[PDB]
Amino acid sequence: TTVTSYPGVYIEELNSLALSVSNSATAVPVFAVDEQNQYISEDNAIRINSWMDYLNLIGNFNNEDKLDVSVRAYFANGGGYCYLVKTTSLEKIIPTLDDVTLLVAAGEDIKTTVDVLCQPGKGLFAVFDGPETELTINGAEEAKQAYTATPFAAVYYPWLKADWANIDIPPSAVMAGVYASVDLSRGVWKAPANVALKGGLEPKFLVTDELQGEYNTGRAINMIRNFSNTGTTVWGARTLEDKDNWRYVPVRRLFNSVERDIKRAMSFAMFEPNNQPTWERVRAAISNYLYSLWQQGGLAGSKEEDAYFVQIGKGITMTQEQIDAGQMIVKVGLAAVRPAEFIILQFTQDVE
Amino acid sequence: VYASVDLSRGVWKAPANVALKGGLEPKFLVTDELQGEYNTGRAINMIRNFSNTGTTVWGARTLEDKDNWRYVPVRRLFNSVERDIKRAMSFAMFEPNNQPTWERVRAAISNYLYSLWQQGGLAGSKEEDAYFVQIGKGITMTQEQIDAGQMIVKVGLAAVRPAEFIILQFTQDVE
Amino acid sequence: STSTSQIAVEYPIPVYRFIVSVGDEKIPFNSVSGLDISYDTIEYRDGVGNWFKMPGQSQSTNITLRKGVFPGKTELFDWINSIQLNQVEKKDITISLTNDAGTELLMTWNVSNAFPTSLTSPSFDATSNDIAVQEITLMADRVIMQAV
Amino acid sequence: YTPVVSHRFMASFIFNRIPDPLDIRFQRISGLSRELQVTQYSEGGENARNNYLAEKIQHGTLTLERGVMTVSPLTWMFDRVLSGEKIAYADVVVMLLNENSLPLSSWTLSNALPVRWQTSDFDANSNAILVNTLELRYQDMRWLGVKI
Amino acid sequence: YTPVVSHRFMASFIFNRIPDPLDIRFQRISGLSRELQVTQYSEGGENARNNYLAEKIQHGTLTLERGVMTVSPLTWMFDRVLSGEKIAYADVVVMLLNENSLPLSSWTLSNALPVRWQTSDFDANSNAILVNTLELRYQDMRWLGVKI
Amino acid sequence: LKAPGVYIEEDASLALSVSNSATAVPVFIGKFTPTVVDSIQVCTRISNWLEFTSSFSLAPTVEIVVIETINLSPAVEALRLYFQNGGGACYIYPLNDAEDELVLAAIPEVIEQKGDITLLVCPELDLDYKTKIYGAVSSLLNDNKVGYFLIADSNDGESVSGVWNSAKAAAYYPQLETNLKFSTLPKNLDELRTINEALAQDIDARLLEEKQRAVIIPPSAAIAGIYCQTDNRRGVWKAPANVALTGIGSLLDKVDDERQGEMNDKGINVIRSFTDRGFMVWGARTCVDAANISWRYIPVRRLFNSVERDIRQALRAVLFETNSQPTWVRAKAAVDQYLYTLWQKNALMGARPEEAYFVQIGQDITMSEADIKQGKMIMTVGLAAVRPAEFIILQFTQDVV
Repeated sequence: TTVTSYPGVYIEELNSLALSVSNSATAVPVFAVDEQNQYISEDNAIRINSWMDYLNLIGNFNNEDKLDVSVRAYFANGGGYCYLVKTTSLEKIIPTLDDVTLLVAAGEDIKTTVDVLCQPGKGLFAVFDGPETELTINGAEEAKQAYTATPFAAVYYPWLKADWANIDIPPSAVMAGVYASVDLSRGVWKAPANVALKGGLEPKFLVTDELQGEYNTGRAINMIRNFSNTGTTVWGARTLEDKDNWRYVPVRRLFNSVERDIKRAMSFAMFEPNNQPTWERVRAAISNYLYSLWQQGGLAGSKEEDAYFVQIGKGITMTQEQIDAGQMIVKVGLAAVRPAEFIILQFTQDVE
Repeated sequence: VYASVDLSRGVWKAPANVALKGGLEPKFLVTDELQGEYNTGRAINMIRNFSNTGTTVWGARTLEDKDNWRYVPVRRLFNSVERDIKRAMSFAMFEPNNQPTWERVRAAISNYLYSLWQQGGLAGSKEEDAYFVQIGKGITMTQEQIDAGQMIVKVGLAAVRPAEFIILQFTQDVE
Repeated sequence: STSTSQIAVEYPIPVYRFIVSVGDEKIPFNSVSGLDISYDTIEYRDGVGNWFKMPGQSQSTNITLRKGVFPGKTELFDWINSIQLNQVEKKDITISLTNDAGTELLMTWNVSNAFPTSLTSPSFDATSNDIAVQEITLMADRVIMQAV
Repeated sequence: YTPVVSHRFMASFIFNRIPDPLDIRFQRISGLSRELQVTQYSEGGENARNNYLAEKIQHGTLTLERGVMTVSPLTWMFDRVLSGEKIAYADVVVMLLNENSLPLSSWTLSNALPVRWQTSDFDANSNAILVNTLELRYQDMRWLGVKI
Repeated sequence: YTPVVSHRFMASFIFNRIPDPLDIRFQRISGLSRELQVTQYSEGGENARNNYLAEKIQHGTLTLERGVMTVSPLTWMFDRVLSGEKIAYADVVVMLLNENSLPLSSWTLSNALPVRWQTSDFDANSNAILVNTLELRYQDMRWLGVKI
Repeated sequence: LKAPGVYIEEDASLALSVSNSATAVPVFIGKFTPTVVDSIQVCTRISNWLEFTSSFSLAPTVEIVVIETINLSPAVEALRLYFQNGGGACYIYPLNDAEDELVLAAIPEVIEQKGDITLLVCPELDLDYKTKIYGAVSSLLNDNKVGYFLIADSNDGESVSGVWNSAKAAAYYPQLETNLKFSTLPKNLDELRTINEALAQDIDARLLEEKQRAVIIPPSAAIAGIYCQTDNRRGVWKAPANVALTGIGSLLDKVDDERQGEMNDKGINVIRSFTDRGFMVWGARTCVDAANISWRYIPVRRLFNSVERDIRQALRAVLFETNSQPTWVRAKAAVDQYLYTLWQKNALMGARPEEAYFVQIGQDITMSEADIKQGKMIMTVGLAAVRPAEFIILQFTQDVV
């Protein structure tokens, strides 16, 4: 910044700002910040709207900090405004904060926080990192149980390396960019795997397929790895829980992207006279949201009556004692899409 | 120059950065480091010739350096507004001072300012961030102001500010 | 038992009492009609099936306001006579539903730049008890509706 | 600023520096076009952007038709040159007009050679004016005034 | 995402790296086409599938018409080059506009040579605006922005 | 002036809307200074922003304590935000002392004399100022008086916890931080301008310092316009919540969902910030004991205030008529014709209007012979109000078929 005295043109140089484009999407990563960082105050959540706004905060860029190489790889891939929260006060600020859809362990250990923070009632989907050491087929039972089995988290193992950085780059940095770059392009219901990594990011450790056969079962660890045709890409779409209800992240992330957009679609119903004309104004405010989600290919099926259902009413879902307690119970069902993980190729030699 | 720019680009554009016709040339050469001291405070605008176009005006600052009236296009628009409002609603003189005179006044102002709004004279994007005309008994005038023969009118505007500085950052290493 | 101050804030307002102000004059008309705000629509449909509807161009506005003739007053003709080739003296029209005596306005319609077309002279016939009534069909733009 | 309308015009002729003020009533005039002919030259390794080379300017052809009237010095000029007597030039001054019948802009069409002259067809079955579609080729055009 | 409409646009000219902000009001602009010329080469025993060989790129021709207005630095440019004085280039910046009058995408048309210039015809029988169908040939086109 | 014609003048003031409504008339007890009369009118009726400027200061009452900690009163600013959210014609009770027992105890004696007040606000920050007023005002929250809903404020999440814990109270926790600024004014600083030359230049620098900071106000003034705005749109019987505040900047506190679960059951409502909608008032309960589920909401308390306030207005044509049978059948019809209009506008839940209300009056139905011989008439009105929906539960299943 130069002071301006005369009206005209100023030719002042500024070497190597490493400038990225501003982006707009609907995915807001709370970034965990280690306590030894100085340009953060605790019990406070500062907001970073673009890479120039982070670079205004820290002053100048250095590739030593585990946070500085983290938010560069975030804004190089997906962008979108992010919240930088220090770790020791992250349990107070995330329930405070609205616009929180995914909590990113930048380079820190959040496994004690996610157990109390991520709940079925909330709307978060945390992501954190695998081990930064190499792990083999033999150590498949040890590092798998180092994480909890909640269906609201995803683990990406191979830490990144880039030519512009010195410390290894943690993969939950880039995977919050990938979650925000895929939701804009292909929507939420498509899997955030099988997509390229921009910004010159490269995996540290080469992963074989026979290694990934043991980290996909149970408490799964998704992995990124480079291929010959396209380069480095994400190659996992499994959450930690291995029940069929929440096995894939696109199922868990759609139901979390539905609820945050239902509860703002029918937030007019608060403190309204609780009778019947409030109810059909509620079942119709949900039903032409889900139909607009139905036509874009977000739910599976072929009709609108195999796709979803909204059923409310006195006696259908709520009792008379629930009316004078001030409760409107709503039952909504969905049928999302599942991705195709495996493709097998049968090679007959004799053509008929 | 003030009369040749108001016809071409309107009043709200700055009367600087325009050429001088008639073979006019400045007497004294002015540097940029000289003009850095005469732009602050009680500013002295300066004209000077350049290599590309010739002699031109290079100042758009008035004498006062508060942000309300710092640029001449702000002061000259508000002076070109008032001379064309007071002739737009000069029919209201010695009219019966009641309510149907008032809405005939707030509508004679509002479709002047809208016609000024569409030509790009005010800043903003809507017609409700651009201007406002509010009159009425108790809104702006008291009952003792009615029988004294006074119609108080409150009008607000949001004009455009010019871009005085443009800085050019020259990185050598392309990503 | 509603009072006369609840009627003035709840009950709707009737058409039969309004004043028209043409430019800076007040001319008492009989029937003003035909002012509206219309838009055309643009549809775009593509492939997999997305029926996008956007409103497009603003459509033209010509209002039709009607007045009996008077023995000395010739006001609407000298506006349709004032036009030589290309320009008229365009005026602005304000219509406003009033009180009983014109001491209050209740809702006001403003018309921006109005020039007259199609002055219709009255229809004479010796078998009718009518008043000699003429009408003027002036085309304009930007009808806005202003409360109080 | 604001555009102008295209139904006030007069065109006067200049026969050997003697003006012709009897023949200013015309039905329509063709509108004056000029075009710079352009030879495109594509070259070498530059196969991603064109390269146009200028050439001579090609002026349009001025047609103008009128109802057939009593014989005039305009008609005696076309009949003299299209009966093979004398190949003579005539200068044309085509001007727009204001509301006060003042000229806005005028086009002077120097040395216009009368090329062709064509009447409308007779027909017993339809009612229309006999017109004189007469078309003349000018060799220079010098626009003059305000509001081109 | 959702498509955009085609009745907000402005086109500004650049006369010798000096911008021309007086002449942004146009009736229509031609829409910018470019085409890769292709030579089909059929060969040998391959008589079941074609084989197309690329060639030079052929840019379109930009026409844009406006109502005839007061004389401006745009009109003094066309009159200077189409009277044989000076063959000069002019760069054109054609941009779409948003609802807040912000540009969506802009096309910069480098070194556009003014080729032709044609007014509409006068006629006494119909009421229409005189327009200036003026057409200029550009030699490169560099699309810039979002929402192409 | 002195000559006809137009008079252009710049740097004008700010004007607002009038927005008249005679049903929720608040009273603003705070630190105001009169400028035009200064003498006798203990509280003034204003009708809009212009009668305030024609009678009051537009100047915050600066208060300095000697190393010095200072206090600026936002009572003038907090009343600007009342006219910006809603409107009305509030009485303004200027009270600068709040320690004279002879003036403070006569607040209920003058505020019952005017007979138009429904809301009772206090726009100040200071605990020792504000809690001295609520004790004097709390006599209006008895059962002997009608109306008088005290909309209050708690400076922290804990309850105000007084004898005003009755059903006629509501508290709103997070203090707002308005985006407007000031334009400024210990025993008359002009006296200290002569004595201590060093303190005078010290205090004059801090006044310019606190002029630049955005002022924080309590929400006991902004919701007084919210109580009027949802009374013109949807009447009394709708809850004054789920509606955005206008003109405020950020909040002072950022209270989440798990802290709110104790404050709302305590009876403290909360202005909660959602980004996509704004600063919405979130909560329609009252400062009542949580076992009393009858008056557990604002509108169930506030409609019953407003019904009996307009029944007393309607019954005044009955009083000094003779006491017999045709007097009761006119008084019974007056409340029947009033309650039928409330049944029309969906203020009372029900399907047929003998369920939504009932009035019972008679010789032996409600009275005695010694009751009428004394000269009083007793009737029993009773009406069923509509209870709003606070909580909703969305139950997202996955097995559609």
